[PDB]
Amino acid sequence: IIGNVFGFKAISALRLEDMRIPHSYLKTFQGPATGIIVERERLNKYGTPLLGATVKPKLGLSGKNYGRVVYEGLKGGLDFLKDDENINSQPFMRWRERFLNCLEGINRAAAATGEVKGSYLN
Amino acid sequence: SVSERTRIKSDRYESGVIPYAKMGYWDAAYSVKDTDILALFRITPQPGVDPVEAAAAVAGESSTATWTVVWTDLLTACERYRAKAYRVDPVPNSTDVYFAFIAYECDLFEEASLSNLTASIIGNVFGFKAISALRLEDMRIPHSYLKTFQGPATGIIVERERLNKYGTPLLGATVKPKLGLSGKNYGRVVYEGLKGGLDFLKDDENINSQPFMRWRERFLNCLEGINRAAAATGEVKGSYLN
Amino acid sequence: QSVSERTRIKSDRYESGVIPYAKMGYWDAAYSVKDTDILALFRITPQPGVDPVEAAAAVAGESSTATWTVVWTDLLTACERYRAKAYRVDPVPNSTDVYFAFIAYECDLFEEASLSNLTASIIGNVFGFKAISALRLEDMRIPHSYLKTFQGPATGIIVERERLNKYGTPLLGATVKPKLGLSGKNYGRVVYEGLKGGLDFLKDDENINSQPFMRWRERFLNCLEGINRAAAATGEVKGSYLNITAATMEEVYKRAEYAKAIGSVVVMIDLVMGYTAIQSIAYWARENDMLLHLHRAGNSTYARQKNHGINFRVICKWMRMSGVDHIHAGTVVGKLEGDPLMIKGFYDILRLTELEVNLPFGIFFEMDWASLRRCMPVASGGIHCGQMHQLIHYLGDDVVLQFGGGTIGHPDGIQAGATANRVALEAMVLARNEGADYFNNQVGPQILRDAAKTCGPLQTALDLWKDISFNYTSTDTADFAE
Amino acid sequence: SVSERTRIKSDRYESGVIPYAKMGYWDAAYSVKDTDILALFRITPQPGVDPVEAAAAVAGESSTATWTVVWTDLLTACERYRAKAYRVDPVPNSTDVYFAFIAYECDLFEEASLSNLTASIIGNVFGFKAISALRLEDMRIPHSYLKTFQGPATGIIVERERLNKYGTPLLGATVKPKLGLSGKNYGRVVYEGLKGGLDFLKDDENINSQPFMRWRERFLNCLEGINRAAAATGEVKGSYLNITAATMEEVYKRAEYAKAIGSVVVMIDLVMGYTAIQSIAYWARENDMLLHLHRAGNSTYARQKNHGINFRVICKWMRMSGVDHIHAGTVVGKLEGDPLMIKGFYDILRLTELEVNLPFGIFFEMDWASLRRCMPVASGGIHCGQMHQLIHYLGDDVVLQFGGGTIGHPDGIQAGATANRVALEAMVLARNEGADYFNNQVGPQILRDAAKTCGPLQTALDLWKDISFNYTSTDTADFA
Amino acid sequence: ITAATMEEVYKRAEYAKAIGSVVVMIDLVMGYTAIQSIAYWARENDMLLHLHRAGNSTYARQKNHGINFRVICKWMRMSGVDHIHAGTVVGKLEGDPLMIKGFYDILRLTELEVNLPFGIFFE
Amino acid sequence: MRLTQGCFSFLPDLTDQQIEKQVACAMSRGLAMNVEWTDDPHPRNNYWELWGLPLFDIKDPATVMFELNEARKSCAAGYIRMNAFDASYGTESCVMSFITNRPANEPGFYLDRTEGVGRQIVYSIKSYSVQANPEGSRY
Ligand SMILES: O=C(O)[C@@](O)(COP(=O)(O)O)[C@H](O)[C@H](O)COP(=O)(O)O
Ligand SMILES: O=C(O)[C@@](O)(COP(=O)(O)O)[C@H](O)[C@H](O)COP(=O)(O)O
Ligand SMILES: [Mg+2]
Ligand SMILES: [Mg+2]
Ligand SMILES: [Mg+2]
Ligand SMILES: [Mg+2]
Repeated sequence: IIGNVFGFKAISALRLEDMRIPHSYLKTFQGPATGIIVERERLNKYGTPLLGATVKPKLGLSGKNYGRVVYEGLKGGLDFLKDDENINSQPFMRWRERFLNCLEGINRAAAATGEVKGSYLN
Repeated sequence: SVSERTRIKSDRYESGVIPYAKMGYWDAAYSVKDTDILALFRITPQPGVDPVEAAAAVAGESSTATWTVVWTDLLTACERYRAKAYRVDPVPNSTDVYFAFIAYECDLFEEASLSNLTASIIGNVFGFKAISALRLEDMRIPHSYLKTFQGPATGIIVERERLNKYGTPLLGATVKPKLGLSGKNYGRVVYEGLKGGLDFLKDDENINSQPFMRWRERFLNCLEGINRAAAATGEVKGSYLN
Repeated sequence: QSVSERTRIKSDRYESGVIPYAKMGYWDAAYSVKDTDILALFRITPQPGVDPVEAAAAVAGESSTATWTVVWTDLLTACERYRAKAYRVDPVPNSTDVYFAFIAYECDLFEEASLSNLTASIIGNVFGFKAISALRLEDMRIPHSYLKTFQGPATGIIVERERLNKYGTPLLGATVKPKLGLSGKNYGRVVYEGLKGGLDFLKDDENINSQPFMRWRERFLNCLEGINRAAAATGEVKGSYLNITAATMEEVYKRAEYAKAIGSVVVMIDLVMGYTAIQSIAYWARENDMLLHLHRAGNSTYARQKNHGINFRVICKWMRMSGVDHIHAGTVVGKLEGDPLMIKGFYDILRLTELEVNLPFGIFFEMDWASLRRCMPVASGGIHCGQMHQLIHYLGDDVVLQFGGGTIGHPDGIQAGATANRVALEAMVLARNEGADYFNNQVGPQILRDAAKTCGPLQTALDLWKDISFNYTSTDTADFAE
Repeated sequence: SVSERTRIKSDRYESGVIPYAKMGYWDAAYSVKDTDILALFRITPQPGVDPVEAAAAVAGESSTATWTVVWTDLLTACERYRAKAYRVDPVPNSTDVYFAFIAYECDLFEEASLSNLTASIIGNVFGFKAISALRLEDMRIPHSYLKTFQGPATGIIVERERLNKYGTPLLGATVKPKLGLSGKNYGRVVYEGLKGGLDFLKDDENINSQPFMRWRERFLNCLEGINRAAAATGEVKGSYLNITAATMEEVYKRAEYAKAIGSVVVMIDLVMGYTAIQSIAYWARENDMLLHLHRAGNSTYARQKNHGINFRVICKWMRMSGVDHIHAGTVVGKLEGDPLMIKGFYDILRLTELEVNLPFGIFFEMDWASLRRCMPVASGGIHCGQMHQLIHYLGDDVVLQFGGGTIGHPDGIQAGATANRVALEAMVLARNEGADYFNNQVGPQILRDAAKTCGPLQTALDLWKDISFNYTSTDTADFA
Repeated sequence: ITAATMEEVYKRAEYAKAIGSVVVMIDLVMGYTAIQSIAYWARENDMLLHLHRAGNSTYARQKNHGINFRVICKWMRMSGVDHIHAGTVVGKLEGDPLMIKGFYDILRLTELEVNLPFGIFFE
Repeated sequence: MRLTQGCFSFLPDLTDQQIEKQVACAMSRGLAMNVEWTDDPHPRNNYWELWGLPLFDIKDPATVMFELNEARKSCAAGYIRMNAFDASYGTESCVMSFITNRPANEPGFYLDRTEGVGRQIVYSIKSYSVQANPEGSRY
């Protein structure tokens, strides 16, 4: 559908606006691993939007300070925090350091609130 | 209260919104380092937006900034990690379009990871409201970052040595029609084309595995066609198996 | 006549035969060093009658692309690019016919992330060349681009202190003694007592691996009981360097995985295991959340003498590149060799983010560390708590001070030995931070005596070892003053 | 207090510092056991240090002692585990250097582990302040400890049976230039050298995998060159594929690749270190592969008489670990090699047992416990005009390697290989006929005679006949 | 953990380790190769290894022919079992006290001296 | 027992004069001070509670001592520690942390032992104060 036609000389511009994926093709795909309904059941949260926050600054924090931000944000009331999209594994913070410290912050905030808590580990 | 007493009161880190060009992401005097990643963007600011502020916004939101000041910057070597827009020129023969040069510290990027490089450089800035259009035109990837990557598995030189072909361009052809052929007929086209002189044929980009032809059928029949053409010519032959 | 005769190469450079290395392209006084070049500084003692420039060009040639006679196959390569260039030869100060030779190597000569390949070229054969009576590798400039292919320390000083929750003073350790003979049960007892008494770590001796008197799993399990007992008794993170040194990589991995499976914070390896096993386990340590302590067993066979071998500051660079978290680096005042200018240079190489030329300390090259993590130096061997003012002065904050005999040899027991060492350390850091001129013999010892007035274990240790010193002439010494 | 009441008050175990020679590490009457590990150290004490105390310090700090008394000794069979310095002799023609013999109990050492043996014997004592220079000169590894080690994966005898080559030295050559060649051109040089007569070629020690040539390209192209030369000559041929790499995982990958494509041989560099070397020596036996050891970096500690490790000890450790070849010197080439020391190394690698032979540096009688024989390799700056010297000094079971001496031939690589092989075979034929070939009147004439019917050899002799490397040796004997 | 095949023996050994047993036992009828395999396993898996000497008396009973059990003691201590049945003197199974005392010395001592009444023929 | 986290816990409890000298040393190096509180003494309790924000822009050691003494007035019985943070490239971490306040009686910990595979023990360090009472009423 998008392979080559967008570079065709005879067309100066081309945009794919919508698609009808038929029922028979859709059934071959999994769809969402969990989905909205099971997600809310796993979190035991129903009735309001969910709440989150990206840790800032985008880059530069250590794993230990990452877990601190996650702990503070969850304890203060957020359902989730998250790694920034460009936080993967870097000289200032390798990823296992972030993951273990965030799990301490998550479980601390869960024990401090009685809620399921999490953070999107990138 | 203690939180009121310990509020940050400096111009740069008191809470609130300030322009990206005043947050450290604009430096006309910045001295580019040989280890920096450099990016050239074609920026079309929204009407009324300052072109330098637009450039600093791209630099900030592709490195360490967000839309309001955060004290957690102070837990990091924050000046090292901020990207710097360092040159904004008008595009020739254009109204209100600019070339913006931005330098990124080497340590921002995971070694050998294209996903991480792009997560920063193209991740969010193309959706920024204050910019009506944005194009990444070029990048200077420094020698030190390049050495973390493999580069081509084979490369031009070793490829020609594996094929024993030197002195002319190589020759190929995509099998047609794009879709619908059986594996047996795919091998026939490949046999005919290679025997007739082509170095390669190839699967079309949308030929993967489908009701009209499952992929193992295509692969085995093409290997018969390839080896037949090689024995008929005395050449190395192949076909790009998708 | 024949085609071979007609096609013989006839040029000055590539006609068959022997010509000097300095005429083969390996000497260039005008060479402009590239920021991607690997640079090496050799101390060269030519044989009598060997020209110093020819000796330097011979080292450059035989560590890059040359052999002893001209070969036409050079012409199948971009040969000028791959030749190393000796580009500077200086006389060594106050010496007869010894020279410092600077040699530049193209980045592309070296396999990425491979210490074995780097050392195959730099030290592989040139130390055995007849024409040079002595050769020592003194320093190297590893460029930023090559450093980025290496991991650097699995953990590093910063994350190490965060894992231990310990900031403000040097870390404290002790080798279990006797070196050999103890059972796994009794090993665990010593570890328990030393940690409970105040030490952050103990460690297996370098030659404690697995032996008839104690097989390694018995040691590992008993030490984990001692470690967790001491942690519950103190409220601190505790550990002991479990030695995973073994004959084969398979056995090393078995011992490392076992240490991980039982929850050890740290393992140790010996340098005699060699560079390929060391790099393997450094990657493993990062992947498995394990601190990696390097004992430098065997280093002094090539690092002791000024005229020949490899200066330890180069080992420091190679091991920080390979990615160990600790390395033993000297005490100045203990039982093993350590001129303080040399030692201070080693510690800077292990700990700083960048190096400036500092000739008295043996730093011959400016060098950026490319944000590879910092490696923790370990000061060990014949030191005691009466020397604490000297240790803090020479070695600084980020170091492990290890007291083996200095803990276990305490007359009132192992807990008392550990407590003496920790009180001495904390009292000295406290007084340093208050502004004391603590390195002065009229001040430092008094700080310790003041703390001993309310710490019996420290008083006893000071009484016992007060007059112990190891004042001997150094072999590995500086060539420049300040 | 109970701590004060239970302080130890004996002479030996009261807290404090006493000399090592009073701690049990000196016994001039010690009766050496046939299971003991023995070490001979050349010790240069600091001024004012007693020579016996220095030897006791080495024995103590390489076995069980530290610098102050520890009561925990009493939790062990402490007298059994202490090493004993038992003999200290002045070094001939020296007033302040000593030979010190030290005995170590068998039980101190992990079975089959070179890392553990070296952790004790060389671990710390070379940095001891009280000794200004220290050199490990020889060791007596007892029969019982040797049997825990594999010894050479293949060994000299099975190697010749795999190659079907008996009666002369084997022949080899390092590809040159050291660095820069492509995989395709590497295979060309290997093909030409093997076709012209060499048994082997080899990767240079620093040829691993690099931008100018990645290792799989080299391996596949060399196997085409090898099999081409084998089919052109009717001989088994090979080339030492260098599997040296950064990690054990990558080393194994390169080793498995060489096996998968049918190489007879791989090579490793000593800089990889003892644990990787032992791992790959076991692998080589399990995978029917000849294992060549290049001794990269050896001379950083093996060059100087006053300090380090004599290479003859490395020979013992590497034959124990189980490499099939090791570089061991030429005498007459470009690298250091006093003839008495070299002949000593070669005996250590090749004989079934050793007798004391002080002029050759053999200080201990030692049985090799039927560990297989390790093939010495003579390489570096040698040329076929030296063949009579090489045969005389180095004997029959050796690989003579001519890198520059092959590839530097003006008429091409094949001609260079042919010159070396004709020189070798002509010299051995004449030796077996009874010629006094080492004599300068005889050896060089044997070569000139063969060259009258071998153009390549004549050309090689014309080019290199006068090349020599004559310099004062650093690693020299103490006994005449 | 005695079983028909080595695969089944290892399955039972691994199960015993997985549930925290301090000890497993094996029968001598499993034979020398299985015994050596499980002796290495026991060291590697922190398990005490008890050897029952089933079948031993088929060749160890009579003075004129077979293998004296004292030789079995040496071979099994070499192989590496932690326990071996070695007799009682006063129980229901054969055991002359001089022979039994010899077996116990072979299993337990660091060295042996010639002691002919105990059946110890070799130092 | 005495909790010996912190870098000066083998010395007597520091006086305010001693604490101020350590603060002055850190601030003369350009470090940022902060104060934190907990009543969970577990060695793996990484995140003690923040007393406000770190004092990044403060220059007077007396101002740090003021906040320390406000923390002492307001916090429940438990532990207070003083930290110095170095944001410099190559560190970006705490470089000094010591206890300024500790409970009059700390019962400490016991070692909980679970039977693992083989001879392995699965260990858990348990705090007497924490298992008995919720945060804010443990001491
Ligand atoms: O075996 C030894 O002697 C030690 O355990 C010290 O014991 P003590 O603490 O009882 O002296 C260390 O391995 C050496 O310090 C290593 O030297 P370096 O650190 O110079 O490599
Ligand atoms: O790189 C070298 O110089 C060689 O390839 C020799 O080349 P040529 O044959 O061209 O001299 C060998 O590695 C050295 O002989 C090693 O020395 P040793 O055998 O003493 O370890
Ligand atoms: Mg984001
Ligand atoms: Mg197509
Ligand atoms: Mg030690
Ligand atoms: Mg070589």
